[PDB]
Amino acid sequence: YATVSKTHKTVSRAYGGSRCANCVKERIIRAFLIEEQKIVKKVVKEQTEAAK
Amino acid sequence: GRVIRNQRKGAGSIFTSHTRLRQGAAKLRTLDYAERHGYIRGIVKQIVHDSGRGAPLAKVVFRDPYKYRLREEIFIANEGVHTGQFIYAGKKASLNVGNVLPLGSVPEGTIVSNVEEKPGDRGALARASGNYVIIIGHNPDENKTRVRLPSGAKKVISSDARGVIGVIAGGGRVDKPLLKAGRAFHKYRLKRNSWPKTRGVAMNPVDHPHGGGNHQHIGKASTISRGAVSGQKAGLIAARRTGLLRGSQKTQ
Amino acid sequence: KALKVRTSATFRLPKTLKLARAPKYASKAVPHYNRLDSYKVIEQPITSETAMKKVEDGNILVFQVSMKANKYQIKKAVKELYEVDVLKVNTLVRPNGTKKAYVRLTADYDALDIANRIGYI
Amino acid sequence: NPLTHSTPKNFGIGQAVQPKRNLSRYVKWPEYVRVQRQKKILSIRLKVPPTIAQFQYTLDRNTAAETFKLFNKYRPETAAEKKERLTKEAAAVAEAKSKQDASPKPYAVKYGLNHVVALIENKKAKLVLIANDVDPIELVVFLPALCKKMGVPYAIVKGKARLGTLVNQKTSAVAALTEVRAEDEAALAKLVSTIDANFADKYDEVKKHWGGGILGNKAQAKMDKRAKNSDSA
RNA sequence: UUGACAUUGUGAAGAGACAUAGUUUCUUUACUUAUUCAAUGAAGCGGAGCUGGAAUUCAUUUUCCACGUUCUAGCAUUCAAGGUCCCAUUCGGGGCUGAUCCGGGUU
RNA sequence: GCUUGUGACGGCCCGUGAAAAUCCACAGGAAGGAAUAGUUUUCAUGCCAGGUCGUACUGAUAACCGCAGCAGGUCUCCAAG
RNA sequence: GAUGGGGAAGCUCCGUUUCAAAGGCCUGAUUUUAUGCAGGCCACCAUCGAAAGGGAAUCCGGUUAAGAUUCCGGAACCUGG
Ligand SMILES: [Mg+2]
Ligand SMILES: [Mg+2]
Ligand SMILES: [Mg+2]
Ligand SMILES: [Mg+2]
Ligand SMILES: [Mg+2]
Ligand SMILES: [Mg+2]
Ligand SMILES: [Mg+2]
Ligand SMILES: [Mg+2]
Ligand SMILES: [Mg+2]
Ligand SMILES: [Mg+2]
Ligand SMILES: [Mg+2]
Ligand SMILES: [Mg+2]
Ligand SMILES: [Mg+2]
Ligand SMILES: [Mg+2]
Ligand SMILES: [Mg+2]
Ligand SMILES: [Mg+2]
Ligand SMILES: [Mg+2]
Ligand SMILES: [Mg+2]
Ligand SMILES: [Mg+2]
Ligand SMILES: [Mg+2]
Ligand SMILES: [Mg+2]
Ligand SMILES: [Mg+2]
Ligand SMILES: [Mg+2]
Ligand SMILES: [Mg+2]
Repeated sequence: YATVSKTHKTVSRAYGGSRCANCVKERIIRAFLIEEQKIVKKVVKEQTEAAK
Repeated sequence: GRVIRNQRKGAGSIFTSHTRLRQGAAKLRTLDYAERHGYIRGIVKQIVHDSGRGAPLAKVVFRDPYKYRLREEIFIANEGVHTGQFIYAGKKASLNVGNVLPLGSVPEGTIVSNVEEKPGDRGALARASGNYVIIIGHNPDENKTRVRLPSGAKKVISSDARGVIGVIAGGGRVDKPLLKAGRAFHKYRLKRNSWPKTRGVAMNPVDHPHGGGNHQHIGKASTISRGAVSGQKAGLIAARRTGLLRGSQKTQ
Repeated sequence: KALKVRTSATFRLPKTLKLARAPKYASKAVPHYNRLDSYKVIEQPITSETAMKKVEDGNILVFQVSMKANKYQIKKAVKELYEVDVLKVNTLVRPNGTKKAYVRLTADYDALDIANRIGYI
Repeated sequence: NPLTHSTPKNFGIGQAVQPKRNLSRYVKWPEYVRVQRQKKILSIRLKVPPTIAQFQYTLDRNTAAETFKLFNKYRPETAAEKKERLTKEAAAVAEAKSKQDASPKPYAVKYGLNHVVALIENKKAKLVLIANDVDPIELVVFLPALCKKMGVPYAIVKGKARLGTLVNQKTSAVAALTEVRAEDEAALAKLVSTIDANFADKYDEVKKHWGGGILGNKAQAKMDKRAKNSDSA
């Protein structure tokens, strides 16, 4: 693997020669939704901490 | 006289533990700021077979409090914990099959496994497949907690001492007959050099106390006193009774 | 005044001043003269009826070389002692504690000449 | 404000790697450190006797400074001065012919343990200074006791090396005096007076009190908030 | 194995004699500094304060609690972005703050 | 078809059947780089260099061990009709 | 199986990260000069131990009385610079 050219060890997408695409699919969606739901839980307990 | 088999297991030359394949030492997380003030999360990334242990282990990976990295733990998987699951460890942590909690922190009657004797000793009691300790109630001031170890004994230990919710997996393994010599053979092949065993009374006086005589018999009480000397303690050591257990045992 | 601040739990060795060595008598008065000069490197020419068959039909010199010497030392001293140039060197140890050498000369030179220049045949 | 943002950091368990702090209190010191530290500790925990612990009662910066002042006016000869005395008395006295006394009488601080102690015994010392360091403490502990019995004023100064400098050594343990040029003779008694205040007179009263017995703060604080609750309901 | 003596110190309740003053001796139970057991690339201990808040106020607090993370098999590092102050305005770079004080007993 | 190699699978276990060097990628974005001229030596092509020791042959009804040119013993690969 | 240690009258025994202040790289700092301090990493704690385990890279033809994946011819490949 050190006697061969860089594009024998990657596919062009992020996390190339590391994870299996369908696996990258997941960490995208999970990341977004969570960082989104991490925000849904901002207001909700901003509201409990100002109206209980 | 020779030196009897059960003396030679001491300098353990062929008598040690067959240790090559074992996944590592099963131990609780070291007890730090997280667990003793709050809680912390890990993911069980794998539960796997240990060679020479009846119960599955669970590999449970965490973050590091004080450096950017990961830290990886070997737990004994309490029955039900699963890959991907989240695991919590600490004082203010929850009551679910798999988290680790100070003994004070669980309502009396809970069920915990791999539980410390002294806090922070990182695991100690109820670790075999199927075993657990039940809690029978706490002592508010001087923070103790009385429990019932699998042997039925009732020991009192710290409430800061940690346990983990549930019974241990792989239970009931021993309800199944080993059936032939071979399965026994392999069983102990991965454990240590104890099998097979040769009835003392099959050998010669050199070899044993039970050894010798024109008939295969023991010749004297096979109940040997506590304060016996190495070379003597063979047979039923220090027994306070003997004979077929009639009636209901069970702890009181 | 006030104290120090250690950001690390660990206490390492005070990386202090390691000083030079400056004598007062000499190591050894008079140093040793070069132990393996060219003349001690290659010792004798090997003159088998099959050693010449190498020189004749192969452009290959043969030498009994001092065991204490490698290829780098043979090639340089074959060069220096015979004013020639070497293609490659093969060495073996003979079953009597002597180190043979199958020296080979570049496409230019002719061993045979170079052989009975030094005077053997 | 411009293209810049503010998004602090949640250092609160289970998130965000802890920032580097001053772990100064939690460092695994070298064993040689532990030893000198815990020896200090060990020394304070016990109930140290009155023939010792009657040390720990040093002088004070004020009264001491005045004694370091007055005693510097009586340093011993340096190498220079003595060799200089030599030739100013070599050719001088060996030719000019004096009774070896074309040379002045010197007025200087006496020192060196065995020196000072013969002095106290001959009632000739007039003010003795005692170190508070001396790790072989048995070398000097009998000096306060002695001075009192020989009716001689004394005081335990802070520093064994500080005494040293005013005598041209590294360390001197004890300095003392028998001579004093009459220019100073008066300021001396104004020193000896305050000296006899904090030491020579307090000595008998001092011999009754056992030092130490002090708790570590984690302990004192524990007990301070327990002998507080069992009494005030 | 079981006793005594040494290692062996410091408190209090109760007893033991000169025969109902405390120098001394033990039954019970406290102290940490000797000794012993454990843990960790000695990481957050102990004391005080902020904040809230359960608390009921018997002049104001007479107190006890807490005092950043829980639908998801993601991400979490460059003394940190922010704020603010300096170096004589370079690119670079330093304090303080962000991260409450006090004691240096790692727990 | 024989031998061997390899695959996708299936049975088996209170047995679930090594470790280390080493090599690759990845996340990360400290940095460093363009218009009159930079960036590239994981693309191609070109240059020098690779030391030391073993290397014969026997491996057995005679090259090993059995007092020996001993009907004994002594790990293994290839294997036609 | 050395080391810091701890045992042992002692030959030695114990322990291998263990009650130890254990150690070294990427480069910046020189433009008195060769290598100190400046950063920041790393706390990795010896070493020996497989010619059947792990493992960078070679092939065909020709040649000797006896060597050859080793020489010769020809065609490759790996590592370091
Ligand atoms: Mg590709
Ligand atoms: Mg073992
Ligand atoms: Mg056996
Ligand atoms: Mg049997
Ligand atoms: Mg028999
Ligand atoms: Mg017998
Ligand atoms: Mg018997
Ligand atoms: Mg018998
Ligand atoms: Mg029988
Ligand atoms: Mg060779
Ligand atoms: Mg076959
Ligand atoms: Mg499998
Ligand atoms: Mg290239
Ligand atoms: Mg080299
Ligand atoms: Mg051969
Ligand atoms: Mg033969
Ligand atoms: Mg034979
Ligand atoms: Mg050894
Ligand atoms: Mg090796
Ligand atoms: Mg191999
Ligand atoms: Mg051939
Ligand atoms: Mg030949
Ligand atoms: Mg052959
Ligand atoms: Mg190259």
